[PDB]
Amino acid sequence: NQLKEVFSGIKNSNEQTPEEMASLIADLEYRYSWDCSPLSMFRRHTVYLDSYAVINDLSTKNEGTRLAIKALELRFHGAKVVSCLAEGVSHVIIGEDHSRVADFKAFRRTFKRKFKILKESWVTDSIDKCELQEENQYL
Amino acid sequence: MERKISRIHLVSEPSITHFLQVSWEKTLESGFVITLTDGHSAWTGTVSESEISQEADDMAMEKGKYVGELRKALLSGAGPADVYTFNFSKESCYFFFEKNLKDVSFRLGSFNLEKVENPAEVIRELICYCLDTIAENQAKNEHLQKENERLLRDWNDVQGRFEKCVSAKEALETDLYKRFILVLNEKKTKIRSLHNKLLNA
Amino acid sequence: MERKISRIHLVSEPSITHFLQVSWEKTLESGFVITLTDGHSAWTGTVSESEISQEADDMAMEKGKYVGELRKALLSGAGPADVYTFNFSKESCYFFFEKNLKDVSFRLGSFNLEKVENPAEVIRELICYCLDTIAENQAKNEHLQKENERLLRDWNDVQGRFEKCVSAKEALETDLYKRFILVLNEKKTKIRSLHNKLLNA
Repeated sequence: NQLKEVFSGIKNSNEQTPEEMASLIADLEYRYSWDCSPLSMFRRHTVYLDSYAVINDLSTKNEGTRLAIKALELRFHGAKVVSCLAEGVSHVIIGEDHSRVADFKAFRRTFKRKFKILKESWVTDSIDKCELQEENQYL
Repeated sequence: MERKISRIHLVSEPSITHFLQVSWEKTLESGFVITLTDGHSAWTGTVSESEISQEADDMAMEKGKYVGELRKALLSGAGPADVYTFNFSKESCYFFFEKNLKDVSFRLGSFNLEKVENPAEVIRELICYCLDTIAENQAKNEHLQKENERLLRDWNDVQGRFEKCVSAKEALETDLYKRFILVLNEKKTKIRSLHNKLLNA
Repeated sequence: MERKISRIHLVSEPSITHFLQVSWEKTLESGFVITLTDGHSAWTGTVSESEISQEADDMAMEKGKYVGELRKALLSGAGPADVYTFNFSKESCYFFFEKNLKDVSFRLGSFNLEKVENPAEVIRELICYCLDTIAENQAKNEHLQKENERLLRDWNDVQGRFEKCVSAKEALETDLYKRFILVLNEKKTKIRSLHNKLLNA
């Protein structure tokens, strides 16, 4: 009750940016080893989705499939969903369509940092366990 | 290119049904071709823009209203309360339809059809068209049912995930508050220890 | 009662196509009734359980395979690699069908049919059944389309609800964390000041 009353005292705080909030959250989790929580483990990992017919295009959305709901659930669980294929991406989810696996592999090879190829079933299995399942069986 | 097949009861022999097929390109206004059959012999005729326009002018009726009435009568567009009576004099090869209106009958259309020498060809063509359309309808129904089943499964999955998320929201909130109070109590202990050490010093 | 119509092109008359309707109550194992026509004449026959059993005994082959082959051929179930050839002789009133494979044809079955008194009734019932089935298919398609529209609306509503829920969760989490880190920063400033003033005393 005292904590709630104290929090009600503060009016608002919008002096920062989402990237700053993500960095601060990661810093606190690392400092206090709070990675055991039922959510927020995916915060440390950026997630990209193959929801575009043409990679790196914002005018060819494929909304209306399981991919959108999967991305929304990943964001809810704490995953940082990224709409741009930057070199900092660490996780990529590919649905039943494996036509562009070669393109993703080529991009991973070109980038200095390699992001493991993952499937949509991996997150579905992991959510029930609430833990980061090994990517070797879902590569 | 569209065509409609309808059933009719000729007043001359109101015991055996007949089938009339009317086909048009875009609308009945420009014209159409009609074919009457009974399973043994068939007759065919055509109506052009000039003929329909002349008939409408003789009727002193608006072209749109006449076209709508013709569509209702010929394309089996029966309304809530309206009866149309057709009859085809075979001897004179004259087929005409009227709008029976409770003891006052208003003749609607009339044409002269020519007895086609070959009825087998037209009957076979009608059967082929019927089979093609039924096959297309069956395929469309199957595809639509499959899509509906898939969408229902997806909706069920999404609803379950939404229930799980809303259930876990409160758990996340309470866990966050508990962790907050834990670390705050740790900081209170730290400040208390520092104050005690300063007092001792 | 289930009846199915199909088209067969006799080798004798490839140009002309014949329409055959097979009607069975529950299964073909108990026989059925087959009526063939070409638009100008018709023939009818029965393969009642006794006839099919006798034919199977004559061929000395498993009943299941025979019923499967009948389903493939008569009901237009022939696969892309499977070809069935039918031949009907009106003079002998016979009709025999076989399967052609590897350039050799193996006899599948043969029946005897009796010409009907008049084909007009057969054609009329065929057309009436086709029209009724077309109307039923149209109604089913309309109902399925309405249900699909309802499914789309429900899916859109659920997606909007999920988006709202995730947005609310993110907003609550970020606000709580911002407030908490502000409090932690203030407490850390206070403890730093306490430590700084501890040294002098």
